[PDB]
Amino acid sequence: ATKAVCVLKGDGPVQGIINFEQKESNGPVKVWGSIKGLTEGLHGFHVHEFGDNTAGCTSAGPHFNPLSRKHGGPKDEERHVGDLGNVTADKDGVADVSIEDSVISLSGDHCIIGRTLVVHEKADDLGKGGNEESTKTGNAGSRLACGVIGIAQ
Amino acid sequence: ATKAVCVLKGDGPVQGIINFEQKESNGPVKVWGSIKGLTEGLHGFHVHEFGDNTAGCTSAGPHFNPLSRKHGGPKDEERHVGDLGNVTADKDGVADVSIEDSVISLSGDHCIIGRTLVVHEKADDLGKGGNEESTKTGNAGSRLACGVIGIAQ
Ligand SMILES: [Cu+2]
Ligand SMILES: [Cu+2]
Ligand SMILES: [Zn+2]
Ligand SMILES: [Zn+2]
Repeated sequence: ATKAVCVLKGDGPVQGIINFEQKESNGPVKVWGSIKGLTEGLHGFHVHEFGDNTAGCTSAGPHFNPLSRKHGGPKDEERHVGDLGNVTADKDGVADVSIEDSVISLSGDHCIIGRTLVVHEKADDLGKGGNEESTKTGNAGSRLACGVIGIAQ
Repeated sequence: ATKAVCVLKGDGPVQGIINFEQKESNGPVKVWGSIKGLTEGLHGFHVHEFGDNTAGCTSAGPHFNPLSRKHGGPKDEERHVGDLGNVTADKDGVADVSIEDSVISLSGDHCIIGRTLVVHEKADDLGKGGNEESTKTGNAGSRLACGVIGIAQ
């Protein structure tokens, strides 16, 4: 148990304290929080498996996969158990996050604690992008800020 | 087949890498690292509970302590959970390290991923040096750098 945390940052001039609150056994991770500095538009907003912030945002791994799926948006069943959404930066990029996914957990299985959350640079192609580079990531270019999903209070 | 990593970043010159290997359900745990630019001879090497690092090292609270024991000795009977003691920063303060301790297991009940490991500024005195203080936090002084234990490579 309890309320995860994650504060994103990297060579990107962007950043963000992002929160995670999840009650009843398994089931709906409530994620809300904010992230500044960035360039308006959509941004991919994933989970990367390895919580190695070892050497940047390279180490995080590809998207969290338990039995290897291709990509998806949150709304599908074709999706990795790591890829949450796309997130919008409006002007002067307060990309105010709100989300309520049912796949990613906080205690058992789809264990994201000590995993990484990456907010990306290009706009998420969400599957629907008819190339293999989307099924791989969803085409969202850099890893601009990242951090380990640790444990707040 | 658990693994873990921790990039011990602080905002003094102090920049570290440190990991936890440990198997076969109740195989002890290991730490091997490279602590850096740390003041000679003896430093605090703890693991504080909430892997909240919002405000860097200080939101990580008390040592990982499920039990409500007093301060830990590297090996006391009555040791925090989170204090693993001291480390030796060979002259120029590189601290090549190694621990094998019973207590800092990461799976079947009691796992510490999603927590912080903070390396303390001064010479950590075991607690038993009776003072409800030295017993708080082993008379260690600042937290000069931290990192979150997550699943690694
Ligand atoms: Cu991604
Ligand atoms: Cu401490
Ligand atoms: Zn994906
Ligand atoms: Zn302690």
